[PDB]
Amino acid sequence: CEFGYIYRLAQDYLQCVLQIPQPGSGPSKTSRVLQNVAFSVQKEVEKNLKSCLDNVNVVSVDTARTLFNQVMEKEFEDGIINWGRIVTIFAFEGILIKKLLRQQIAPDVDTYKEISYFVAEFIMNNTGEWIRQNGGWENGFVKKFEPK
Ligand SMILES: *CCC(=O)N(c1ccc(O[C@@H]2CC[C@@H](N)C2)cc1)[C@@H](CC(C)(C)O)c1ccc(Cl)cc1
Repeated sequence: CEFGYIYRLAQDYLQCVLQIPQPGSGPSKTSRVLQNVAFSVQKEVEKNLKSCLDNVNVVSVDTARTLFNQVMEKEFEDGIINWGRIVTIFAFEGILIKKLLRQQIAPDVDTYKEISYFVAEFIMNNTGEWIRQNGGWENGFVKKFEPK
């Protein structure tokens, strides 16, 4: 269930940014902690990198996937993995969602689940083993970022 858990975190973050809460039992405790930390990092990246983010047009899910993979390959190229870098992946997906909502040439809600897929694929394939060895999401991420 490793991929599915990360896909659900990425989808919950996307629904948070788009302000489209899905009814039912709601997000898990990991998801709730992740949403505040990643949103804080997202607003900081948006502010600092506004000029260069504004020069790019996210016109399709293919462009979002390509930009996500190029930016995240560079973010992790030195071989270091830490929780802050993992929170930045979610923050970056939130930026791409916002730009896609503004500039997607043929708007399609069913294409938003493609973003949660390519975020989960990157996390699983590049950081999954480190995540497990550092406590997973409940004994690693939550313990580190939950309120004291
Ligand atoms: C001003 C930087 C820039 O041109 N790009 C960019 C690089 C990295 C980045 O975010 C990561 C995560 C937070 C930071 N630690 C760095 C955001 C923007 C562009 C990269 C290109 C030129 C494509 O390689 C860029 C611009 C706009 C978008 Cl939507 C994506 C990437």
